[PDB]
Amino acid sequence: KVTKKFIINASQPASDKIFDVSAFEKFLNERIKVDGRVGNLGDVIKISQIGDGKVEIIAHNDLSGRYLKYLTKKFLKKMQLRDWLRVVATSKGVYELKFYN
Amino acid sequence: MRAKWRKKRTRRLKRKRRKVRARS
Amino acid sequence: VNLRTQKRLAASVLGCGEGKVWLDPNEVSEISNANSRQSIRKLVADGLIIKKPVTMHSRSRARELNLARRIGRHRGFGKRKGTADARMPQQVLWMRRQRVLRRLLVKYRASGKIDKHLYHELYHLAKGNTFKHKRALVEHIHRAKAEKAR
Amino acid sequence: PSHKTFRIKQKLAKAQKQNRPIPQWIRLRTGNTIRYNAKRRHWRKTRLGL
Amino acid sequence: PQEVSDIKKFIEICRRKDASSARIKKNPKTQQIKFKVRCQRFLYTLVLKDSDKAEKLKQSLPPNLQIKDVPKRNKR
RNA sequence: ACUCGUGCCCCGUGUGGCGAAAGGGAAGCCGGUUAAUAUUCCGGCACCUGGAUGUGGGUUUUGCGCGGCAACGCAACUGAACGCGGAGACGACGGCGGGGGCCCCGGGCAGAGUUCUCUUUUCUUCUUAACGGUCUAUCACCCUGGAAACAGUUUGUCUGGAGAUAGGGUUUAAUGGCCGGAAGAGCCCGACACUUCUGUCGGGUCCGGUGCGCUCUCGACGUCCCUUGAAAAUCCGCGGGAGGGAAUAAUUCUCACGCCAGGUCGUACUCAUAACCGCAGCAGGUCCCCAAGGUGAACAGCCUCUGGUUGAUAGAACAAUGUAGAUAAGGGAAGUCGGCAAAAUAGAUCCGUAACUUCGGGAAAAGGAUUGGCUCUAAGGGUUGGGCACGUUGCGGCGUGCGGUUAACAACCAACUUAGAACUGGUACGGACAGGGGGAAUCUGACUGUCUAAUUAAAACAUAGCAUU
Ligand SMILES: [K+]
Ligand SMILES: [K+]
Ligand SMILES: [K+]
Ligand SMILES: [K+]
Ligand SMILES: [K+]
Ligand SMILES: [K+]
Ligand SMILES: [K+]
Ligand SMILES: [K+]
Ligand SMILES: [K+]
Ligand SMILES: [K+]
Ligand SMILES: [K+]
Ligand SMILES: [K+]
Ligand SMILES: [K+]
Ligand SMILES: [K+]
Ligand SMILES: [K+]
Ligand SMILES: [K+]
Ligand SMILES: [K+]
Ligand SMILES: [K+]
Ligand SMILES: [K+]
Ligand SMILES: [K+]
Ligand SMILES: [K+]
Ligand SMILES: [K+]
Ligand SMILES: [K+]
Ligand SMILES: [K+]
Ligand SMILES: [K+]
Ligand SMILES: [K+]
Ligand SMILES: [K+]
Ligand SMILES: [K+]
Ligand SMILES: [K+]
Ligand SMILES: [K+]
Ligand SMILES: [Mg+2]
Ligand SMILES: [Mg+2]
Ligand SMILES: [Mg+2]
Ligand SMILES: [Mg+2]
Ligand SMILES: [Mg+2]
Ligand SMILES: [Mg+2]
Ligand SMILES: [Mg+2]
Ligand SMILES: [Mg+2]
Ligand SMILES: [Mg+2]
Ligand SMILES: [Mg+2]
Ligand SMILES: [Mg+2]
Ligand SMILES: [Mg+2]
Ligand SMILES: [Mg+2]
Ligand SMILES: [Mg+2]
Ligand SMILES: [Mg+2]
Ligand SMILES: [Mg+2]
Ligand SMILES: [Mg+2]
Ligand SMILES: [Mg+2]
Ligand SMILES: [Mg+2]
Ligand SMILES: [Mg+2]
Ligand SMILES: [Mg+2]
Ligand SMILES: [Mg+2]
Ligand SMILES: [Mg+2]
Ligand SMILES: [Mg+2]
Ligand SMILES: [Mg+2]
Ligand SMILES: [Mg+2]
Repeated sequence: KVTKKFIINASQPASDKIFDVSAFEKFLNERIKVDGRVGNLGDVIKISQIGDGKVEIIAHNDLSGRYLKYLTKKFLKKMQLRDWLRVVATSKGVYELKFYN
Repeated sequence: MRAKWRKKRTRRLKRKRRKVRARS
Repeated sequence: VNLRTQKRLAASVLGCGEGKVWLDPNEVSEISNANSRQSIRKLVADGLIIKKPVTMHSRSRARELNLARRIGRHRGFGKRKGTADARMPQQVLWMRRQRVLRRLLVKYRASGKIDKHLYHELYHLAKGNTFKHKRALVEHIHRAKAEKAR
Repeated sequence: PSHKTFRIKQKLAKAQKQNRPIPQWIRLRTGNTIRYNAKRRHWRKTRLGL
Repeated sequence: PQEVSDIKKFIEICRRKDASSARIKKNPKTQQIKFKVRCQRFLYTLVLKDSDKAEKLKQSLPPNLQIKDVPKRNKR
C-alpha cells in the first residue's frame, strides 16, 4: 500500500477569525466520498488537524489533490467568503488560502 | 558516367603532370 | 481617441483574434500612446491589456446520450431514419464472420485438435452458408470427432 | 498581379511620378496662365492602357 | 548533427583545425553530460552518464579550445 | 603540341530558332523580429552544382579488392571508340489492407466557470522541423525436399511435378520505434522588482484506449473497351578491352575530412453585396487549396465553437389598393378555354402486390399495420495459460526424448448492431426539420442525348439498325 498526505493551510483567515478550522474539519468528514458513497471514511482516510490553522489528510487509496480543491471552494462558497479568499497551490500536495488585493 | 565528369579527371591529371615536372 | 491600431497590434502580440482583446476602459489616454509592438508588450505585462477566455461549449449531454444507448434506451423504431443496410451493411457482417471462422480453424489445426483432411472439408463448408456463428462450428466439430472415434 | 515583367514595372513607376500637383511658385511668374494640373489620373476613374 | 560513440575519437575530432568552439550541457533531471564541438560541416555530440569522467575529459581537451557551460535560459 | 596562333590527326546519314509562372525539372527547415517585408532580415542547424586541390584510409612485391552453395553483401576496389538496357513516362472505376493528421473515451498535475440543492463536476494547455544514424515493415527471389485420403488460401477461386505445404535465408519500400538536432526552444502557472531605462527568479511541460469514423498517401488484387490512355532535355548500369601504372614507391581509388564561388528580373496590397468586367461603391458574371461539435443514412435542413461582422437614410402612425406569409363553418370543381394556383401523399420496419411484356421489367404497382419514455432480459468478439524425464543458462529460457486432445476450462479486455418482456401518459410519439398523390385509356417519338444567349424545348435534330452509289 502507498500512502499520500495533503495539507491545507488557512493561517491568515484563522488569525483574523473569519475562517474556523473545526467546521472545516467537520465539513470534510461527512462530505468526502469513498467508492461512490458518503460516510464510508474508514481506515482509508485520516483527517487529523495539526492545530496552527492547518488540516492534514492521509490517504491509502487513490485520491487526487484536485478533488480536495473542489471541496474547499465549495466550503468557501457556502460561507460567502468567495469574494476575499482564493485557494492557490504553493508546492507539492499543499494548498494555501490567500487574500485578494 | 557523363562526359563532363570524365573531362574533369583527365584535366586534373594533365595539370598535376606539368606541375610535377615544374617541381622537377 | 481612436484605438483601432492598438487593438490590431494587441491581437498579433497575444496570438488571438481581435474579438478576444480587452482594453482597459479607464486608461484610454495611456493606451493611446502605445504605437510600437514593444509598448504593447509592456502594457500586457502591467495588466492593462488582457486576453479574454473562450465561450463555453460542453459535451455533457452528448456523452450522456451515448451511455444510455449502450443499454438500449433510444434505439426504437421511431428513432431510425436510414435503412437497415445503411446502419449496418451486410457485407461487413459477412466479412467479420468469415475472418472469425477462419481464425478458429487455423488455431485447432496448429494445436492438433484436427488434421488437414478435416480442416480442408470444414473450410469449404464455412465458405458456404453452413455455420451461423462460432458456437455452431464448435458443436459440429465435437460431433464429427465423436463419430470418428467409432 | 505580383508576377510582373520589367517593362510593365517601368511603366507603372512613370505613371505615379506624373501624378502630383503643380508647385506654388509657378503661379506667381509674369504672364502665367496655368491654374491646376489638367492631366490628373486616379485608379478609380480612368484606366491606363498597360 | 552526428553522434560520437567513444571518447578516443571525440578527442581526435577536437584536435582539428576547423574546430571553432565547444560547450558543455548538463541535464540534472536525467543525470547526463553532453559534450558538443562545432566544426565546419557538422556538430558532434558525445553523451556521458557518470560524472567522474567529465572533469577527466575536460582537462584532456586541448588548451586552445574555448569551452562554455550553456547557461539556462539563454538570452536572445 | 604550338619556341610563339600559323601546324598536324581522327569520325561523319542529317542539317535552325520561338513556343507551358497548372506538363517534364539539382538544392532549406525551426524559433524570433516591423507601423508596414520575410521558407528572402537575425540566431541556430543543413543541403546542391561547378571549380581547384592536400591529408587519412584502400590496392599493387607474380599489376587493376575480399566474403557467401545461392539470392547477394561490404568505406573504397582502372576502363577510350563503338553498342545494348533502365529511369524521366502516364486511363477511368470497385472493394480490401498499412501509415501520418483530425475527431472520440479514461487517469494525473496546474488554472478558470457554477455551487438555495446536485455534480470525485464543466472548460483550457500538456508540442517536437528539415537533415542524419540504427533496428524493422507487403510483393518478389534463393537453398533443402518431393505432394491423391490432393493440399495451401482471399470479403471477392486463384496457386502448385514448368516443383506446392513446411523449415531456413536474401532483398525493393518509412509519413514506424529509439538516438543526434533538443530543451538551451516554444507553451502554462507562481513570487518579487520596475516612473522610465529595465527586468529577475522559481515550478511544470506525463500515461493509456477505441473505430464499416473524416482527410491525404502507399500496396496487393479486380472490372471496361470495334476507346488501350504525350514528347524532349537530363542522369545511371552493363557488353567490349583502347591506353596507363609499384617494389619503394606508384595509384584518371564513384571512401572520409578539408579550400573557393554561385550573376539578372518579380516579391507591397485586393481577389470581390466597395480594390477585376458590366458608363458606378450595380442583388449580374469570373479558375483553385484547407474544412470542427450535436441530431441524422448523409457536404440535406436546424442549433453551436474558432475566426469574422453588427454594413446597407432614419423617426412616428396602422386608412384604401397592393407585394410576400397564412387559416376558415356546410358543400366539394357547381368556377374556368382548361383543376391555372393551392391542398392532399411522403422517413424506417413488417405484411401484400394485377393486366401486359422484347422475360430484363411493370414495382415504391394498388392496399394495410407499427413507431415516445422508463426498468430489464438474450445474442453476435479479442489476448494470455496448459503433463512428465534428462543437460546448459542468473522462477531460470531453452537443446531435446516423449505423452496428450482438458467430454473445452480459467483470468483479463471492448464498441456498436439486432431481437423480446413488464410498467407508464388527456391514444400521444419520422411530435421541429426533412419528406413520392394514385388508377383505366387514346395520339405521337423507340430509349439516354441536342438547339432558336433576350417571346416557341417540341411530335423538330442526332442516334444504333437497314438499303442504295
Ligand atoms: K515550367
Ligand atoms: K523593411
Ligand atoms: K595511403
Ligand atoms: K578493400
Ligand atoms: K505527362
Ligand atoms: K487508407
Ligand atoms: K487513415
Ligand atoms: K490515423
Ligand atoms: K468522432
Ligand atoms: K527538405
Ligand atoms: K498436385
Ligand atoms: K465485398
Ligand atoms: K478532394
Ligand atoms: K587493361
Ligand atoms: K513578399
Ligand atoms: K504577400
Ligand atoms: K489573383
Ligand atoms: K455532424
Ligand atoms: K448536418
Ligand atoms: K398596414
Ligand atoms: K394596407
Ligand atoms: K371543372
Ligand atoms: K370548353
Ligand atoms: K408514417
Ligand atoms: K386504334
Ligand atoms: K431525351
Ligand atoms: K425555346
Ligand atoms: K424538354
Ligand atoms: K432541331
Ligand atoms: K427498321
Ligand atoms: Mg450483396
Ligand atoms: Mg524556349
Ligand atoms: Mg511546372
Ligand atoms: Mg564540391
Ligand atoms: Mg565497363
Ligand atoms: Mg526525434
Ligand atoms: Mg530511422
Ligand atoms: Mg513458405
Ligand atoms: Mg532526444
Ligand atoms: Mg521550457
Ligand atoms: Mg499582409
Ligand atoms: Mg477570396
Ligand atoms: Mg458585384
Ligand atoms: Mg469597375
Ligand atoms: Mg450517428
Ligand atoms: Mg421606416
Ligand atoms: Mg394574398
Ligand atoms: Mg371550407
Ligand atoms: Mg369542415
Ligand atoms: Mg368528398
Ligand atoms: Mg399545379
Ligand atoms: Mg406504397
Ligand atoms: Mg402502371
Ligand atoms: Mg424523344
Ligand atoms: Mg428564346
Ligand atoms: Mg422557353
